[PDB]
Amino acid sequence: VRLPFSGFRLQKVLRESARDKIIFLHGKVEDAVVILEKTPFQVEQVAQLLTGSPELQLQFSNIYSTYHLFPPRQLNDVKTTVVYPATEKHLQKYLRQDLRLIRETGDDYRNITLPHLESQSLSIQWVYNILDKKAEADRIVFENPDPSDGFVLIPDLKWNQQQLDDLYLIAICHRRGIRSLRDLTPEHLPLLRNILHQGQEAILQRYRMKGDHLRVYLHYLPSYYHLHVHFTALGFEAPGSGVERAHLLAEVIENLECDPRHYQQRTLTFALRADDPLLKLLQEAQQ
Amino acid sequence: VRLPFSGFRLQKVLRESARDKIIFLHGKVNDAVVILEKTPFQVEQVAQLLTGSPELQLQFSNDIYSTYHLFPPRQLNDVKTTVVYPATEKHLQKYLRQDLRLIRETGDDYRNITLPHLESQSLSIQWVYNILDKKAEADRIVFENPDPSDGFVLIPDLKWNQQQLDDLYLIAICHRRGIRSLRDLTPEHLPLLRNILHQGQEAILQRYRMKGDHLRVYLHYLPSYYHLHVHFTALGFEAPGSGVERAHLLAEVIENLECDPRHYQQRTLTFALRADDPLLKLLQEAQQ
Ligand SMILES: *S(=O)(=O)c1ccc(COc2cccc3nc(N)nc(N)c23)cc1
Repeated sequence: VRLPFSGFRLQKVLRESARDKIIFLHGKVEDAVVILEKTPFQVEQVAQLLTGSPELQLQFSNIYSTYHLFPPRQLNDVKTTVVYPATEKHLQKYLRQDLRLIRETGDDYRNITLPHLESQSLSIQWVYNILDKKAEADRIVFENPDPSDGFVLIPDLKWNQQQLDDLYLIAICHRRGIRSLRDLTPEHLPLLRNILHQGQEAILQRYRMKGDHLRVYLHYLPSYYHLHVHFTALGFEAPGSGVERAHLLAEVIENLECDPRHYQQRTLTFALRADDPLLKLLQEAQQ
Repeated sequence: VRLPFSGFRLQKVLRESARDKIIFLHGKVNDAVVILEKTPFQVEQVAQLLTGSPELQLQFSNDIYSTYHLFPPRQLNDVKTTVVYPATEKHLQKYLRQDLRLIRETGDDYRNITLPHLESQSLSIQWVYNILDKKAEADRIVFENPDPSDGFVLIPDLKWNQQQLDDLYLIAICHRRGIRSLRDLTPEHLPLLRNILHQGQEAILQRYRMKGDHLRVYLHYLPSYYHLHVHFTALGFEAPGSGVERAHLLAEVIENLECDPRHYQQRTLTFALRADDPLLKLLQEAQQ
């Protein structure tokens, strides 16, 4: 299959991680962002390769010997995400900037964060497309169609589905208007309970993965402002599973049962890119 | 050019890292360990490939977004192959990771199951005492508040080589004895916690010229040793332990104790345990 465009002219390498074996490239085609990621190893096809005669070229020796391996097509998979046409929100996002941590009080959110957010963030159209089945229908793992307490559990774009090691699914709620953790009140408890339980039971049916192998969380300062819950394999150090962003659903539910006004009043901690205008707005508000 | 042995029989997958695109395999030969790692991308070769006609297979398409499966030529298909032959059990022990299971411990679970289990296994924290009474690692103290109750000792963690700030990792050990974990914290510990957070950070700013907003300051629930200690790490340093299933931010810990005094005695804490952990079974059995 052909790319959604014709020809690529690299403009800038937005991000280049040697540790995560990923590259984010901005190119002119019109504007387009192409993400290439080396796929994780599949135990079966590797074990099968080592039992035979592989193509190796020695780098160095010792007991420690290093080689350069050239495996056949099957092992040569690369995850290719194409964003076309890509907006200025996309080009700024993927860029590597130093991060600074900020502690947002209930008043900081009301006065600084919420008005900034309302000034606008991103199009959520792809979310709507999933929810109204205009896209990815074939990939829905489970759906509770209830307009208020309902959701859609779909594997995330970031998971190639070839192995359970990096299992990553999202529960996207059917109800519109819940931007983040900050909009949550006790009226959202039946929705959240539905996600926690029905989302895990769906993973158990589909992937035979017990709930104690799952890390179920929300992100504070999410990438998109339509409530979504992450379901990640525990052995997977999922970028974003870190304490400065992740909030366990079970704990979110429990806090809400304890303190109804919790997420509206309490101070939330998150990181922001040094170049983020919101970071300055909060910094200035705090001094 | 070839292999140091003849034939491979995979017995056990020692370690996996789907984020690092690496695999650790123990296999029987002629005992050996083969490490396979996907090689990083080369901007040039990739840019050159996208300007032409690549072999792509669509996974799906949604709005402006679309995912594919790419099969590049030989030049992009390199895999780093480290071979350890012959292999011994201590290497098999340093290279094998245990399967983890998550558990949600209620206040009552801790009181009835966790605490009695902890008390059963007589664990020595003599090395901690040695630091505190300066019998060991005196030369490493970055900062010390000597107050017997509200005081602490700030020491760089031994894994941090101190040659760069990128992986800055310090630990504060409190002078006061008897605070095993997060579960022992009450509002009486607020002056100590406030000193650890504010003094610890001020010391890091003076010593390392690292502003507080570049620091992730946390506690571990189910710590490796049961004498209260807080971690001070560089924010850009993403290395497990900073994950939500274990880390608890000191600032948040303080705020919780200001709101709910009885918080850490009553509330349900979530953490992971190694599948072979006797405590994991004890909690599982208690819960059903
Ligand atoms: S990026 O290219 O890394 C990138 C951009 C946007 C998003 C938001 O997520 C999706 C966009 C479109 C479809 C989609 N479908 C599923 N199943 N899951 C997600 N997460 C997305 C992600 C990555």
